[PDB]
Amino acid sequence: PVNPKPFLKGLVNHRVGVKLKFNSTEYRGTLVSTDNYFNLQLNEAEEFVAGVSHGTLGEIFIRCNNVLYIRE
Amino acid sequence: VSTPELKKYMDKKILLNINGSRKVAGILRGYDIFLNVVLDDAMEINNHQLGLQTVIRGNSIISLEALDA
Amino acid sequence: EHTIFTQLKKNIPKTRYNRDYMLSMANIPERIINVGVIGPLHSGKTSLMDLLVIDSHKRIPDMSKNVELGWKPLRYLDNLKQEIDRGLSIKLNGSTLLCTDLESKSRMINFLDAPGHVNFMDETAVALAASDLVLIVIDVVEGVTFVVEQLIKQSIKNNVAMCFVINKLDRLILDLKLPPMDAYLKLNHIIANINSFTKGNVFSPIDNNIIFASTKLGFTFTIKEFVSYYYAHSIPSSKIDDFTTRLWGSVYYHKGNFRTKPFENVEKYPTFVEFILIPLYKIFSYALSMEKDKLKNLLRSNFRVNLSQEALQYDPQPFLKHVLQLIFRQQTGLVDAITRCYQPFELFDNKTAHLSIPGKSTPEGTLWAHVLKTVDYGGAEWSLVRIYSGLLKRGDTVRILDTSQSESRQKRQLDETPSCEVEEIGLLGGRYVYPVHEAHKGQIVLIKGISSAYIKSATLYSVKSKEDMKQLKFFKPLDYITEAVFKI
Amino acid sequence: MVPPINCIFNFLQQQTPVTIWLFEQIGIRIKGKIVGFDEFMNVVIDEAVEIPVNSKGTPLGKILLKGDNITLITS
Amino acid sequence: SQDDEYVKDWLYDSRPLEEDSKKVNGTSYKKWSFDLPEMSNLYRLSTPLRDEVTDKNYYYLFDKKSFFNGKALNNAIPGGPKFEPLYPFNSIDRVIFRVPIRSEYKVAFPHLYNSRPRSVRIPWYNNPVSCIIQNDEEYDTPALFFDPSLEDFAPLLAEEEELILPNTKDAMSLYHSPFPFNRTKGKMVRAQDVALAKKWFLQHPDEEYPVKVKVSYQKLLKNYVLNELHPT
Amino acid sequence: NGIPVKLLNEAQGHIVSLELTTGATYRGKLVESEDSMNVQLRDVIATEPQGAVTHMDQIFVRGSQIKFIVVPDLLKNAPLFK
Amino acid sequence: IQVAHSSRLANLIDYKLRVLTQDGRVYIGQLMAFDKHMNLVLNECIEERVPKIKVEKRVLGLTILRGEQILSTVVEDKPL
Amino acid sequence: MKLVNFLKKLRNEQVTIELKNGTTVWGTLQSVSPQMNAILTDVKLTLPSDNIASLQYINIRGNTIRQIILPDSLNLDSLLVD
Amino acid sequence: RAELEELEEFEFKHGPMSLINDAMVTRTPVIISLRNNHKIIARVKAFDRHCNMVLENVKELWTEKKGKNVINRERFISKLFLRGDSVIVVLKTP
Amino acid sequence: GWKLALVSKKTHDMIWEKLRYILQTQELSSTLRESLETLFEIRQKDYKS
Ligand SMILES: Nc1nc2c(ncn2[C@@H]2O[C@H](COP(=O)(O)OP(=O)(O)OP(=O)(O)O)[C@@H](O)[C@H]2O)c(=O)[nH]1
Repeated sequence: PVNPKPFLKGLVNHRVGVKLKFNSTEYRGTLVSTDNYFNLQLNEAEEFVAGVSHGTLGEIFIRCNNVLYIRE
Repeated sequence: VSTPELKKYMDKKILLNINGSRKVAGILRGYDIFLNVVLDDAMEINNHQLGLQTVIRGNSIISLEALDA
Repeated sequence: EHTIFTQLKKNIPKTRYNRDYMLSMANIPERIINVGVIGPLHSGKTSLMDLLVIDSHKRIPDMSKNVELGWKPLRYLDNLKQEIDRGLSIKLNGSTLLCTDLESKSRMINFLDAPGHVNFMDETAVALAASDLVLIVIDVVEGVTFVVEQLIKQSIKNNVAMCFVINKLDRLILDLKLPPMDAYLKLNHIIANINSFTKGNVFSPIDNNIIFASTKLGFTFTIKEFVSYYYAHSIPSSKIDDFTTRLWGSVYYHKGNFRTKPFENVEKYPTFVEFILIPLYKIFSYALSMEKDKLKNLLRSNFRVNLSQEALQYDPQPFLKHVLQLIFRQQTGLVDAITRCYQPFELFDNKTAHLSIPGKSTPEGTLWAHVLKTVDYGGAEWSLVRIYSGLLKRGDTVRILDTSQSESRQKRQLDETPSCEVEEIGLLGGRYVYPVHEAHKGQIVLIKGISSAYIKSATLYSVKSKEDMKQLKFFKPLDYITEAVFKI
Repeated sequence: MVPPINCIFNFLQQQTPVTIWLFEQIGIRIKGKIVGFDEFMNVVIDEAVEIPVNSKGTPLGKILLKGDNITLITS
Repeated sequence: SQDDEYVKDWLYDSRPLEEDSKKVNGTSYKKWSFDLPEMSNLYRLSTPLRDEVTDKNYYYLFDKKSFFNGKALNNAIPGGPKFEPLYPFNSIDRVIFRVPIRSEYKVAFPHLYNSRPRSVRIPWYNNPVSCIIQNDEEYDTPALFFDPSLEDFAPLLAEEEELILPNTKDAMSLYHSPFPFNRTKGKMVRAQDVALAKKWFLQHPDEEYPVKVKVSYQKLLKNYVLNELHPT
Repeated sequence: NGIPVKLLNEAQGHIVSLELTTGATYRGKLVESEDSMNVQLRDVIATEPQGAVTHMDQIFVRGSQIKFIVVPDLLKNAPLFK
Repeated sequence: IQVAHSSRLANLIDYKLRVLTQDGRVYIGQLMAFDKHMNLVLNECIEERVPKIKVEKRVLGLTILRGEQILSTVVEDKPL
Repeated sequence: MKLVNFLKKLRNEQVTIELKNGTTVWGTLQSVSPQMNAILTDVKLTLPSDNIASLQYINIRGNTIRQIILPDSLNLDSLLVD
Repeated sequence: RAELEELEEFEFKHGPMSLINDAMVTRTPVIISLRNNHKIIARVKAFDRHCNMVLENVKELWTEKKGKNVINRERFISKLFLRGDSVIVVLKTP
Repeated sequence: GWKLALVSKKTHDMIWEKLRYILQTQELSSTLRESLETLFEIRQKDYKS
């Protein structure tokens, strides 16, 4: 019963960590909203370059195609 | 909509070429329109098996070769 | 010169496609369908064949003015003096036609317009023995009479693919003048009968088994064909299959954009009637009665069809025929129906086994071929032979066995004594033997040198090893469905 | 015959030891158990673990991984 | 001026259409090309003299070929002609006269039933005609026969509510007609060259005329066959 | 419908070559083709990108991976174009 | 090199066309058929790779080029 | 809502372009397809520290086009509205 | 076609597509990371489903790095069209 | 039936139409079906006796 899209709807207004494919970097910020495309938006997103916060990017909008995985 | 005719290759072992020069041996269990191969897992390239029953994604397929005639 | 006639010339009527291409195509199996069209007396099967041929070739000499117009049918596949004067197809005068399917593909077909009259069924039997698919053809009017049923039974017993042609709709629309719902009902009844006879596979317009033809007016279609032509603009790419599936089999459009299976309040008719049959009615009714300008406009608009300024001044039948041709572009839907139907080539094994014996080690490369029947196709002695393995070349020596000596041979096996050359090879094409050097596997060709080596229905072979010979098998004598009991 | 949708419905109800390989990626694998399923190949995985390849058990938890970059599954 | 609404104005003219530049070639008066309804009118008017036999089967063992065969074997089909003969085992002990072998057969399958044929043609052989003709005041109806046991788009030729036009009831009839009316264009022929009478005696004699008239019919057929036979 | 994909399916049966995104060429009798070029071959030589030839009986390929397909000179003639 | 100021690709069909590819090669030849997905059918296709010095050259004849693996199209020469 | 409307409305303008590898392209917007395929006449190319390679005509694939540098005299808000 | 554009603008305002839509409305400079490494400082003009975006006041930032010589390079453009796939993460600078 | 044809023909035609409509588009009783068939056969002559 615990599917991805309903857990993602529960993951709205919650802290999330985004990983990507090529020329890529981990993140850590409070998820704002999502859609069927899985376009993301975070507030206080910290650019964890291989688990090392290079810069506090803050208000950001991540593209869907470059997403690899999303975690706590 | 065009169903890839794998019923010739159903219930036969196949050498699946997949992303990054990786190979998959295994007898075929089923498939879908995206070419996602449902297959009984076998030894992955000396050689070693991961898993019992596997489902390979179509996008990751390079090819699939007839091991059994 | 001669009376009992063919072409006998260098200049055979030129084809739209080129015969070099056709022969190239015929290099490989899985791309040579042997159709052997079949049916009752005056099914229209010969007329259907003629339509196909005409569609294929540019200008034929024999295609006179009147036949072109469509008063007389250009019976192109009754070459015999007799077969003309008598009004019956009598011997196998098939053709090799590089036929385009509805989906873009080019397959050379070996048609065989066999006889329909039930005394000649002997000849027909050969076609069944020859052909891997069979276009059975049926008159709507007479429906499926006993003869058709018998044919069906033979085909199923002879292990051959079946793909039906409900022919001569012109009759029920103009002769019987049936209302469209009535016509639909009739069709259903027919197809019901067919289904009853064919216990195995169930035929229908859906799956492209049935073909709706009128060879006098000169048009065939599968629903798939027609739909493709005239219901691709309107409905989207993916939902077309669904539409096709719907059309036939009691579903009513209901005045609305997604039909119901049961009864509908506003309109009366089914989808098949509303979306095919009714259009045909409109065409016919208008292609006679409608003021020509109006008709031209309608054609321009809905079908996307431009009438020739000559065609405006045609007589009402030939005009109608022309219009029909313009509408249903070719005999392409028919070909699609065939190909789709005979997408099984695992049936080949069943066929061969049925004919000769259940065996194996046949694809070793030893050329062998069922000598079907001696014909007199260009006047001279020819032997119509269907090749299964290998390939035969012109000026090659061959072992031949009359199927009198078949069972005996089989018994003896568990010293290739008879032998003959192959003087020339060619291809039947209605009225001409088109000479070709190659004679590849899975096809039908005509050969000179065989004939005198046997009486009727021989086998041939040419082993490169005694071991290979041991592995061979030999066709049984063709059980010609009718037994000859008229003693003169 | 078993389409991928039906085999993943077995992986959904079972929740048996899954091992995931990743798209455009040889350096890392995953090891967990299937918990979710989308109409796309998106699947959420609880008890997932990041497992670098045999050329160790590195830390990872429950993850909604975007399923368009999947390679292997085996429960 | 209602049923005969189109032809009435010109049907009685020296040259039926001197001008009418659309409907004929011109004043040379070589070719013609009528519209449908006038053709219908002509057809209706011609009811007395018109061929009036659509079932082409009907002339069975009564074609020119059949007549020729009858000639060539002296096996005169009694409705038709009888000629001067073309020329000047099989024992009773042997054969079995179960079918009394008739002359009608001797021309049907001439090479088989009639042994020792000479100069014999091959006749036709044919399909069964069910051209159901309508009486009056209706269209598209099973009458003479019995019935079977059991994204926002419209179909083709939409906004054409009436299936049948007012002329198509007649057009169908016209379509089934024979060579004179069959068609809506032709070349002229000389009044002379039109055979209003050939179609009566070529088709079969109606019913129980006096012997003399029957003889006349036969005579006519004899002439016709001769004309057909020695192409000049 | 795709007029190049039309040609491919019409080319079934002939000895056709095939190189992928990987750069590994192939050559043999074609068997099957579809809208997405889900290609099958028989008697296929399989030269790797280095040049290492490996003869094999059959192969199936996915259309996304295909780069270009060597058709013979017969399809130049007829009948797809006009 | 000369060519007409053409509107679209299909209007200049059967022209000798230099066609780039994503893997580094360029296929040069007269185009017979195009597609919605830019699949191309070159009549006299010629395989020209750029190795890491001077051009590599090879003749193909009639070949299908898949659209996804194309970079761009350029007109090389006229028909005939 | 479609920028394809705007890009269709961009016609006969001399523009620079970047690609996936990063190749420059100076030429007149002959036309643009609904899937971004930039048909260009009178074109000039330069690779990514590399010398000139000018050409007569180029229609480039839409997906290969990275980023189109637009000209100077350009009202964006004029074309955006219907 | 109209109902899809209605639910498009509806789903933008509620979903995460509202962010850079609101950035276009506020008309501020925004940084965007790219697939081939280019931090694009620019004024957003246009905005669609696919995240293709015409950019005014353009200022691309990158490093053409080859020869052990770090040469952080950057250029100004008047107006430029962005393709969607190139984008990785868009962000509105406070 | 013949009398019906004779004077009240529209109704007769209607009757036929309904009958047929019943005949073929119905889960109809077998004896009834046979009776109907008989009716149509007689219709073909329209009551000789
Ligand atoms: N009304 C009508 N008559 C047709 C149609 N097709 C054929 N016929 C007629 O019926 C005959 C059947 O076609 P043919 O090809 O001559 O007969 P056949 O198929 O050779 O019959 P066999 O000699 O037994 O093979 C023709 O001679 C026509 O007169 C049709 O579509 N409508």
